[PDB]
Amino acid sequence: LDFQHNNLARLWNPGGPVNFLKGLSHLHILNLESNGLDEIPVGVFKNLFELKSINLGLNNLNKLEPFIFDDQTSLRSLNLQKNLITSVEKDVFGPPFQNLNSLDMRFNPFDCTCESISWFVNWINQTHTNISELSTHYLCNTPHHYYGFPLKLFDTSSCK
RNA sequence: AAAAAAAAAAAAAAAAAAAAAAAAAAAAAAAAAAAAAAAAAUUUUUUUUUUUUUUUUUUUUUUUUUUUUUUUUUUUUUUUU
Repeated sequence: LDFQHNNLARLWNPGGPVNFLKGLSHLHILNLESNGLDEIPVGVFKNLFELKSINLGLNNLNKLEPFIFDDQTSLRSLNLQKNLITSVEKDVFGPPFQNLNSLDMRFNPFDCTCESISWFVNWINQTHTNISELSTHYLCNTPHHYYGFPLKLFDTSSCK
């Protein structure tokens, strides 16, 4: 399934959210790149056990609802590049990161803070997932002290 | 039955000024590409024309030695016409 350039922004709170992807057991790869998505409603990735790849790049996603990815235990490649993601919380990207093979969320305004990327930095340091251009296109945007700094070059020993 | 003033809801149509977006086209600025082309700085091949060194074949010329003939001017001596 591909939904590139289809402006699904407003389709996902007024008038009742659309419960798309209902019972798509055999769905392999879902692609909603550059659809202007702004907010992900809860309970939309359920029952997608056999899903393999997710591509949600070229969008504006900052509100990462907890437990959005629960049945995505078979995810092989997560694409979130060129988005507005600020924090990477464990409860959102946990199950998809259990057996992920490749990851791509470059060109994002990352927040180099203990509340945002500590879990992400620890996972990156403790995984073998293929992340292209990890040291180049993963610079943080805030605060000023950590602005323009590599994501991997962040010490999490002072926050736990 | 009908017409009107203040107070309250409003549904539809015709227009507009804004905000959040999204495809499409057209402009530029950077990373690459495939090429038909262009030089320049390092190797060397083939061919033509010519220089120098060296080894030898043919022809010609000079000199020295040896030798065979056509001519010889001499004959010391020998028998004589």
